[PDB]
Amino acid sequence: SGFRKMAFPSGKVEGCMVQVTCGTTTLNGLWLDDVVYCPRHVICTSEDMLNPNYEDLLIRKSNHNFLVQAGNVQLRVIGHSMQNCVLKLKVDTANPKTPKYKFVRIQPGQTFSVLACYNGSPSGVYQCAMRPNFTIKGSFLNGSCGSVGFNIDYDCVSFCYMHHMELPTGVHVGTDLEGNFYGPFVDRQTAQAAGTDTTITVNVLAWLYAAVINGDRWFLNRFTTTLNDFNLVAMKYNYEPLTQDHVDILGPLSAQTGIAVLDMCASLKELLQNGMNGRTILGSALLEDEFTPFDVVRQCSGVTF
Amino acid sequence: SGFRKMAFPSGKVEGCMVQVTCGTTTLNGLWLDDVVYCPRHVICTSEDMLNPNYEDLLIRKSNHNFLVQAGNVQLRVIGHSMQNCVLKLKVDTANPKTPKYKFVRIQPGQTFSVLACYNGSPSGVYQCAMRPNFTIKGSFLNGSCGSVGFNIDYDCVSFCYMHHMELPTGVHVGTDLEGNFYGPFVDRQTAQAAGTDTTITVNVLAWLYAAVINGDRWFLNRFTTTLNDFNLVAMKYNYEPLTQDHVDILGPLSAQTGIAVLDMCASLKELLQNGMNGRTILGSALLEDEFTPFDVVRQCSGVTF
Ligand SMILES: Cn1cc(-c2cc(-c3cc(Cl)c(F)c(OCc4ccccc4Cl)c3)c(=O)n(-c3cccnc3)c2)c(=O)[nH]c1=O
Ligand SMILES: Cn1cc(-c2cc(-c3cc(Cl)c(F)c(OCc4ccccc4Cl)c3)c(=O)n(-c3cccnc3)c2)c(=O)[nH]c1=O
Ligand SMILES: [Cl-]
Ligand SMILES: [Cl-]
Repeated sequence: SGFRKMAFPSGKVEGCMVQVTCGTTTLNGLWLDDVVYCPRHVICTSEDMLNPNYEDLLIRKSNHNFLVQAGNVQLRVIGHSMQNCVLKLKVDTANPKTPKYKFVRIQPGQTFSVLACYNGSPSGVYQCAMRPNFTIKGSFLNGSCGSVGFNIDYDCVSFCYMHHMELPTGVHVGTDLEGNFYGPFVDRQTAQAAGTDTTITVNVLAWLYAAVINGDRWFLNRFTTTLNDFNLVAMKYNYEPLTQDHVDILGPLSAQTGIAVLDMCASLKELLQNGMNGRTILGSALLEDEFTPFDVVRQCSGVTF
Repeated sequence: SGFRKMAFPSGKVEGCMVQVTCGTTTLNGLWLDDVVYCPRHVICTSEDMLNPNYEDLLIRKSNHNFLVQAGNVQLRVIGHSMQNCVLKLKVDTANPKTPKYKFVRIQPGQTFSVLACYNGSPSGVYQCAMRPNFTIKGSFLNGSCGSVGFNIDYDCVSFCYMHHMELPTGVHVGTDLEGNFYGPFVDRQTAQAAGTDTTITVNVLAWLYAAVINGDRWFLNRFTTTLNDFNLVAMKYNYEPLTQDHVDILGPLSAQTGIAVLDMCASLKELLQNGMNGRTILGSALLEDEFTPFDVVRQCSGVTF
């Protein structure tokens, strides 16, 4: 028992982290096979970041201007190209520590682990979620650019996130590993505000099922509801609408606990309407939405990697 | 910016995890140099666990009764001994993946990362704290025994915890790597209740400093207090007493924010006396006590390993 915000074991990603230096800039890269991936703004000076023309800036860079260090091992760069907002540096050595891997673009609401790094060196690991406004609420300081987010399934690392910028509000934005930003953000120091940060309803429901499995039952009431009625309430409290697809993804948790999904929605509706009256659920005084249904089953069943 | 419950990168410990099997039992072991460490209750049957005499049970076990598997690599056990509540299996091969390491016994209030494992395979990593009653609030299922807790300083792993049992209340108890239980617990299936779970005051103060550094300032008031007066309030709310030593450990956070420690105590006193009025601090609706002063500085400064 117990329920914790749990990250995947990070070792398979630690072995891929390198330092990339261009001119005066140093940030993190991801070394997989014979390619190193990093944010393309590694080629910018402070003044370039205000209105960079990346193709023009790249004209003035050659393979030997990119320095890649892994430990003290210095890697030899034999080619470079820009793919959307990431740079791909071809090196002459395949990373011997490369895990089975793939690149995936995740949907809002999905969670992943972040390995925060500085100077190619891992600092810590934590869990977060793609917010509905395509930001993440991470923990990142200067020098953290190029840190990656990932999921692990058995022995396969699914890289889904590369860190690029912190917005003036303190939330974090980045790309998939094909270099396409999540959401409407662009890698320029220019005004960019995030949209509404709504709550991920299916994840809250999954966490309420985790609570029940763990013995926190006080919020279970004896009401039910309908999808349309619940969604009227979701809208009022800036919750994402619940769909039939979401109901189906919660099926396994419903089967394990015997609590119909719409019954749990009725309990959530009462919690939204009356608050928690100084009580707690799984040690939290608010409703948590960064556990997916799959997170809850994995943690509550013991799945390993 | 941002502030997250952050675990150390786990890779250095992943490379040490093995499966230990005795008879019908299988749990996790820690392979460092040519020794494997695991809970001594690996030799018990279900009936033995009610009142085991471990020395007597060990009389009937030989090296070849202990099976140690690392991947599919089967290790050859060339000796065994019991040290307090752990078994030490001497194997004929040094772990090539052994990190720099040491064994430490931590004090209540200190935090560490847990690598939860099942069948010698890592499942996830999360942060927790030695509670004042010498329990931890982990996330552990059957098969998790022998999972370890640790801190990492530069390149040195400091192992502080080995998981042994879940109490009927659902909290978790274990040993240091010398096999001595934290707190009064014993490895027998017999009535054992934990003491009061008080709140770690110095850690709450550290987290309030983290909040200030991150821009959550609403709880700062214009009062101060004294150590003795604050502690009167700490006692009423089942907080641990604050000492001068604690005040000194918070000095660096005080220096960075300009907020005298006793001023922050005054803000905490008002929070304890009036609650948070539906507000949040660093995304939490309660006061968090599983960040140490050192956790806050490391996370807010970018220290790597
Ligand atoms: C040279 N250099 C630079 C960085 C680096 C760059 C950035 C960064 C990069 C680009 Cl292209 C930007 F358009 C940018 O505008 C952010 C912004 C957007 C909209 C309105 C205002 C603003 Cl200000 C920021 C960054 O946000 N961070 C960072 C800091 C704190 C936490 N997370 C990320 C770090 C680095 O890590 N290493 C290194 O060597
Ligand atoms: C054969 N076997 C056994 C275990 C295993 C053993 C235990 C376990 C071991 C011993 Cl010596 C106990 F005295 C014990 O009494 C707990 C208790 C104390 C006081 C009052 C009532 C009770 Cl019930 C429990 C366990 O607590 N857990 C566990 C389960 C869930 C979460 N965390 C830990 C697991 C294992 O992991 N693998 C494996 O093969
Ligand atoms: Cl947690
Ligand atoms: Cl967190």
